[PDB]
Amino acid sequence: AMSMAVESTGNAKAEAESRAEAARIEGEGSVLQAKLKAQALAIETEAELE
Amino acid sequence: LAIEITTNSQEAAAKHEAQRLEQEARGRLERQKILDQSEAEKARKELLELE
Repeated sequence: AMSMAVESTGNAKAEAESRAEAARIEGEGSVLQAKLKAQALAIETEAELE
Repeated sequence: LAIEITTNSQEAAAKHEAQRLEQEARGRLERQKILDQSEAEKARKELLELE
């Protein structure tokens, strides 16, 4: 029974942590994607302002 | 006929002894089966946690 416990832990644990630690990547993607679009859109808008 | 009936009695006793030995050896063999399965799945632990 504590065997089947360890397989269940490993399976659900592995799947969930894979999803969350990938969401870490989409998160840092959001971080520096916001940072880049900040100045990018900034220069389009300040070029269309004049 | 009364000699043959006691031949039947002694062979019936022998069959009873044979089935007794069969069942006791069989029960001890399920005993060692349970021990072997429990031990194999004791190491199936480490196998499956690190799997």
